[PDB]
Amino acid sequence: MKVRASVKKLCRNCKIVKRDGVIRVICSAEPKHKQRQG
Amino acid sequence: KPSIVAKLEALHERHEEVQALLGDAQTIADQERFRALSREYAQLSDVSRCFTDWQQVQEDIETAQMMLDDPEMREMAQDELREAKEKSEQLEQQLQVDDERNAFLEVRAGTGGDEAALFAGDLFRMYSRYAEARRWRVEIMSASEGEHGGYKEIIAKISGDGVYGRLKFESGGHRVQRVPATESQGRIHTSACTVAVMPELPDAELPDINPADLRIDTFRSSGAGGQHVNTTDSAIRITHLPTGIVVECQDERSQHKNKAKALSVLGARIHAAEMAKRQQAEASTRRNLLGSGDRSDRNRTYNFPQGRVTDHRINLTLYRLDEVMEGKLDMLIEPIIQEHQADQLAALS
Amino acid sequence: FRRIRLKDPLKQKQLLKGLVQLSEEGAVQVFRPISNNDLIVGAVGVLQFDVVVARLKSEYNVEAVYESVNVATARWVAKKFEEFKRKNESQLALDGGDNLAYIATSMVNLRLAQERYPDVQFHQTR
Amino acid sequence: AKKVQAYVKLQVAAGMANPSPPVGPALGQQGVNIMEFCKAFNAKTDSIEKGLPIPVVITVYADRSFTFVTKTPPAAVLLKKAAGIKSGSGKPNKDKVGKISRAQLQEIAQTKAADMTGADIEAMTRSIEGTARSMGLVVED
Amino acid sequence: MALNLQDKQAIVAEVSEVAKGALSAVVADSRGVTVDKMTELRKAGREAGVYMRVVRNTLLRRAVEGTPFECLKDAFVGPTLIAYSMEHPGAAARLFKEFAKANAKFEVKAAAFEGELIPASQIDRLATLPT
RNA sequence: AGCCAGGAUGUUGGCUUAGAAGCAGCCAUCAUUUAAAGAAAGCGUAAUAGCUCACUGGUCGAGUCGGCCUGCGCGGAAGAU
Ligand SMILES: [Mg+2]
Ligand SMILES: [Mg+2]
Ligand SMILES: [Mg+2]
Ligand SMILES: [Zn+2]
Repeated sequence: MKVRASVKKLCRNCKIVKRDGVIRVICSAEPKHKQRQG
Repeated sequence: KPSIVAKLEALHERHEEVQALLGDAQTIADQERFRALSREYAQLSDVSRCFTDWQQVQEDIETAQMMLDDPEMREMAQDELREAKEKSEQLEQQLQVDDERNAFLEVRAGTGGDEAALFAGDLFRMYSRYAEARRWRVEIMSASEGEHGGYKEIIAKISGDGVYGRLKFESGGHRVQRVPATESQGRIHTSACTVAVMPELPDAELPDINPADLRIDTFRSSGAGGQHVNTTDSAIRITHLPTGIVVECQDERSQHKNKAKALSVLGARIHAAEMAKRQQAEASTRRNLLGSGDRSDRNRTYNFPQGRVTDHRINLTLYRLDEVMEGKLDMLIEPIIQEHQADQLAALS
Repeated sequence: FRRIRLKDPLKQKQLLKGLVQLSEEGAVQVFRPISNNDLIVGAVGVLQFDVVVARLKSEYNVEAVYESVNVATARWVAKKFEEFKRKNESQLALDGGDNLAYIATSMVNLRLAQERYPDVQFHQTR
Repeated sequence: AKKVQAYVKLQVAAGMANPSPPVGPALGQQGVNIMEFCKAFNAKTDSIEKGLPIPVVITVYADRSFTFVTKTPPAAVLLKKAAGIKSGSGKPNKDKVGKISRAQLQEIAQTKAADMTGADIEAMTRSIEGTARSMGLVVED
Repeated sequence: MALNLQDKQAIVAEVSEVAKGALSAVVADSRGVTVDKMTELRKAGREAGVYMRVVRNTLLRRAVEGTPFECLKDAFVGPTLIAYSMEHPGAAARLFKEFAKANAKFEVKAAAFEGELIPASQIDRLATLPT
């Protein structure tokens, strides 16, 4: 999990979701890509 | 092939055994060993191929000499012609090999005194003539005169393209036996001169003051300064993390001045700690290369009464001294390079 | 295979005595190369190398730390043998039974050592 | 059809079996024997030439028995002796190393038309001069 | 993708072939292989040459648009992928039946021996070709 | 958008290096059958092998895809009685 002020899609499998008012990135391929904005 | 023949035969045997080693699938399991064998195989292969061809030509030469009732002359003549041609080809193909940078030549007198100076002058003249008949550049850096003759010690810097690869073997001690110029009688005298050849190297300084690897402590000063000095952090101490030098300052009232002065002193110390290390390394290398002039630890000998130059590393004697002293010492260098390269190929255990 | 050497090299005689006796006992064979006289103990498994130092310290008074000489598969052997012996000398050693053995480097580097000769090179002594 | 099971599709110049590192370890970890290629791989090449590089496949079944089939040499080495130069380019755009005319491209086509697909011999030559273009050969008129 | 322009080209080139052609078949080879397909076309073309218009453009309104002249009842091939194959020289040529040997040759899928219907044929094999 | 299938033929590319075979880097980047297929966008080997993607054929049945000008909101945002 990367906590940063600038979250982007890295691979083609990353997705942008909003969960309880917080933006975060999840992809099914590489668990190195999941991020949250903070 | 005086002596290199045995080494090349052993080299061929090594080529055969690595042929065997690269077909087992067990030495293939580990990859460092397989990589090393594959790397070393190529020079083994081509040199061994040439050596086997020369061996076959030689065993052809041996045959047909003990035969009569036929004009053996022309075919053996062409056989020895192609034999010599193949030998020259192998020499030129395996002698060479990198390091081709310019060189520093320092030659100084040893045993003998006022006559070792004269021989040092003669030896330097030889080397300078060799450099000149190569379109190289020679300039003198340091010189100490030898009273009666040439130089007690002369340090020059020879500049070209491939100087070191040829002049690296001229280091050690050189012995001369002759009737000197500083002699009232007709006695023959022995003396020696020490030669050091080193490569020229870059000395790129780095400002090892990276502000990311410093520990800076600020605290109160110690001494007489009244009320101001008590409630103020005006004293600095800087620690260099890798090197370990710690320098501190309380000279001035301002913190910034203390930091500047202490940082400058730290830089000076870290620079001196590098100069005073490379200097000792270079001094040790020059001491271990230079030998010690004692007319008993020498790499080659010159004899003017017999007009003979001999090399003790490879036991090579030639009666062309008068040619060598004029700067034709390329015939004293080629065998050394060839045999050293053969040795370097051998040292692959 | 491993190489054995002690901490006070002034106690070589006791090392030889202990090694020959413990070689009489079980299966710890001893080799001394034709050159540079450095002992090599060849056991059947690893724990022998432990118990040998354990006894050599407990009963005798030598320490004898180990080395890691590379070798595998020693093989025992008129003028027919003599000529090979003088030809290939750096790889021949004496046992503790004063026999002769050919210390190779690897089995692949041993076949070429027997492909060139009419020598039986049987190993298991008589 | 049998796909890649335990084999590799390569081999060195076929004139001699030469159990050298370029060919030895290539089948080293697959087992089999290396010298026995001589009676199976050098007799066939004794027809054509010695030392020319041609490709084969070393299809091996798990029985440790090797079955192999040859084919025409690659155009990379076939456009060397006909081109008259052993070596090749590597800066083809800036400078060229050799010359070649449309006279001899088709003459090597049938020697390679056994499996090289194409509509006709002439169209097969377009691919030949396409590979020749990047090899630094100059088209000669 | 093709815009509205070369869709005409996929028709204009194609329409001229059913006019001068003969008994033609189709094949639903959803899993063919290009090395197999290299032999399929080039063996059948080897007899005369590039006379195969064996293209694969069988959309319900991209191959049917070439039908309204001839093979009218063959227009019912609109469903899943197929492949036309025409012959100008040789009426009722092997092109229907040389797929049958291809069927045994790792092409079990061959659209169930239908072909076109000029003589109003059926789902059956016509292997006749007199010599 | 999903879902089935193909994703190839002469580069074991000279150049380079022990091997660089689509994929370390240096140069070009044509051509065959194509319905499409890069002289290769990514993964994976010592090198191969192997897995995806570019592109295309089929199913389903109609809306879908990014930008520009603008109003208000979200994150970025941690202190001591
Ligand atoms: Mg005061
Ligand atoms: Mg005693
Ligand atoms: Mg805000
Ligand atoms: Zn991702």
